[PDB]
Amino acid sequence: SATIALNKRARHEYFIEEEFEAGLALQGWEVKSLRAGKANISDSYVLLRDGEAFLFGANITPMAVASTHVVCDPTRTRKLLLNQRELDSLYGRVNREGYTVVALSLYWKNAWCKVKIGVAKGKKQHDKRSDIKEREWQVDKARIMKNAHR
Amino acid sequence: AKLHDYYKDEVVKKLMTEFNYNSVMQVPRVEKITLNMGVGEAIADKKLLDNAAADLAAISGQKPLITKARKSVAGFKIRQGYPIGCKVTLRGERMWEFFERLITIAVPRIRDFRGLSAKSFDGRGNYSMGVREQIIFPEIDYDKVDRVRGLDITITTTAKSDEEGRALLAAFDFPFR
Amino acid sequence: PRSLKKGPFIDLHLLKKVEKAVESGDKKPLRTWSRRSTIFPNMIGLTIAVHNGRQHVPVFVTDEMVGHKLGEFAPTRTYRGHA
Amino acid sequence: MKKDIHPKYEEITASCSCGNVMKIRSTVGHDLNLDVCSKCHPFFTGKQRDVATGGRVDRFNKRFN
RNA sequence: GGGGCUGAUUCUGGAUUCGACGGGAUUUGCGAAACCCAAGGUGCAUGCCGAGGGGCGGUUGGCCUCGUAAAAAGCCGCAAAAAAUAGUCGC
RNA sequence: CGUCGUAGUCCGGAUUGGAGUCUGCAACUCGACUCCAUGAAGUCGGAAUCGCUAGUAAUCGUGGAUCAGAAUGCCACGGUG
Ligand SMILES: [Mg+2]
Ligand SMILES: [Zn+2]
Repeated sequence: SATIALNKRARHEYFIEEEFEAGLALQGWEVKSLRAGKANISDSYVLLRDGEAFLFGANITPMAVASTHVVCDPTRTRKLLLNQRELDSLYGRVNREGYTVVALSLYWKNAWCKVKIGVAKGKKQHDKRSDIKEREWQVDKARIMKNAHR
Repeated sequence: AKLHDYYKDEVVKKLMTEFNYNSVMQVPRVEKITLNMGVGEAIADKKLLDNAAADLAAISGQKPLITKARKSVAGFKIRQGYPIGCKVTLRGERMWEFFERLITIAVPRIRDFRGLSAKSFDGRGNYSMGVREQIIFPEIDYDKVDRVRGLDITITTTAKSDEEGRALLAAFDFPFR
Repeated sequence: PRSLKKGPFIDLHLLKKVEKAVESGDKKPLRTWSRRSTIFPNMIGLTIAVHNGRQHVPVFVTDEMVGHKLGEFAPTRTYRGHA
Repeated sequence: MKKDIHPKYEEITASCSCGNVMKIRSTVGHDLNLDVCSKCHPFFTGKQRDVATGGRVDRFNKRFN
């Protein structure tokens, strides 16, 4: 419905623990491009400086140059609007060993863009094997049980 | 009108002997007292205006006049002809009664009442001054009001300057600093 | 607590200083470093700057503190809310 | 004045904690029986120094000093 | 070189991005830094030349100290150079 | 034996103001005991989850070391079963 460019690869590439429905803060010519304008949310992650967890990786194509005064930067760091009450998770459980929180998807909420955030961590190519093995094994167990019980 | 005549018999003499006047009609006289209560939040809730009017009637028995908007500023999102606030005016007997009641119980009140501001004259000396809430008056019940409705009360006088108004209020025993 | 017959625990020096203050009639604060000392009725009417390591916090001792320790009026932690 | 639209107007005694008796007429309804007033407020009726004090000796200097 | 349609989540003239980030930094208690101005203490303090200053040098010359003039000591720079990056990813 | 009768209960004993006591030069931070007084929560508790196969589960009390005192922690002991 109101869904926009989403990053479903990061869901398989990470272990999503908790999610944040926090909003995004962006300048002109970009929110219009969210409707149509080729926004891409690849390589998305938070870049906490002090309390400024900007989303760094996103390429939103500028569709016009009619205002040829401001310099266009598709790789701009977008600000994020999150409650200070729930921002404690981000200044907390991020820098342990490898914890990250990445942008899973971006959609519309009554003419305002909301980017879904999620706390996760890497898999080192050995957790992926275990996940695939378990996903296949549950299916195989169900199939063999059904075949045996006819 | 007891305080009215009691203090009018002496302010005439004191001011006449102080300011070196030549007639009795040129002394600063209290024309009226004008008190309003801005309830501009009544845009969404009209019951606030009704409650403010009831509180004003309880403070001084009368019917508040609803002063509708005239310019309809967009900053506050108002439209002309809509109820925004309510005012009232007391003249003569009612003016003196309100003056007496207001000063007498408002002297012992909320926060460190070390007198009132001496620089609250509106250019000519009509002494507009504000009171924070309506629980000041024993007229208003303490634990029955929904909100607080203060009053920006102006003591509309005939004063030609600010020092004359100060002298008149001091004769009327005003809490000056 | 202490035995009723043992007596209070005012300091050798603190007593000398308060006696000096009371017959000299000086309004300057008297700084004290003791923290487990009790209170005597003769200090009523004097300002005592008691030391807890951070600042010499002042106490304008009333006529309503004799039978306790003067240190109850000066905490040592710094906290008036998590946020 | 208009008809019976304006509210109550009856004499009420403005008796405070101290010795003040008044014959105010207002709309509070019942008798005032109010509290500390301007005639007994520390603004000008004395008590310019008597606003706060260092306690008052009670049963503290008992059983040991 | 010209016209015509879109630059409008309403094409519905009234959107608290719910949230962080500037605002009179409007508001209620309050610490001389959210400040602050003749009296109890009675000591050698105010303008006085000052004295060059914490490990080192300097501050609007009266921000430290005095009593017959000085060690300067309350702040900045030399200093505290470790600030330099989500995750997965050659040994 | 009596007694209470299904109730925030004569259940439940915590927080509170004050009182002394043990104790160690000193219990405002920071002891424990006491008894008069307010008498909280809580009324078998989701998903989950742990321990036990016999004198053991489960209940009741006592004992021991640390240490001026400051055990629901620790280590032991038996009764019921
Ligand atoms: Mg010991
Ligand atoms: Zn009174």
